[PDB]
Amino acid sequence: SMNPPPPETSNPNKPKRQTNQLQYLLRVVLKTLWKHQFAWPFQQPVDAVKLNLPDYYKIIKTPMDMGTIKKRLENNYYWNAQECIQDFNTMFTNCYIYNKPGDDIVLMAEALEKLFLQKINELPTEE
Ligand SMILES: C#CCCC1(CCC(=O)Nc2cccn3c(C)nnc23)NN1
Repeated sequence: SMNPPPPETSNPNKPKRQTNQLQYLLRVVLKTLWKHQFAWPFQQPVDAVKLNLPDYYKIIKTPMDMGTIKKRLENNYYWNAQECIQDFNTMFTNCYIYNKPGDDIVLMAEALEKLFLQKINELPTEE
């Protein structure tokens, strides 16, 4: 069994910003979801080998996880908040696409997504 390379967290060619909206996505959004009791399945790339999900990367072609998002935020990978919000939505979408409706992992994604939507609802004004 084989995992793909993880998503990019470092690219010196990619233009970067440090903004109050991106600061909010780290200090409020990422940290709120990261500390949650249901965070653990989403804190690193899906290990399709260890989790015995040999079809995972057959079905999921845009993998994303909060480990990757955390690295991207800490290493100022993003230009704008929209890129980071897209990474969260990709992570949730992948979970719903791959998994059987009603499975524990789907309920865990739903709990994290509820808090995500509450925090993004009050994304601060650009300085
Ligand atoms: C018996 C048995 C297998 C249990 C199972 C397989 C799918 C699975 O494990 N999915 C995931 C496990 C960890 C993290 N995941 C993310 C993120 N998305 N999906 C999963 N849940 N029905």
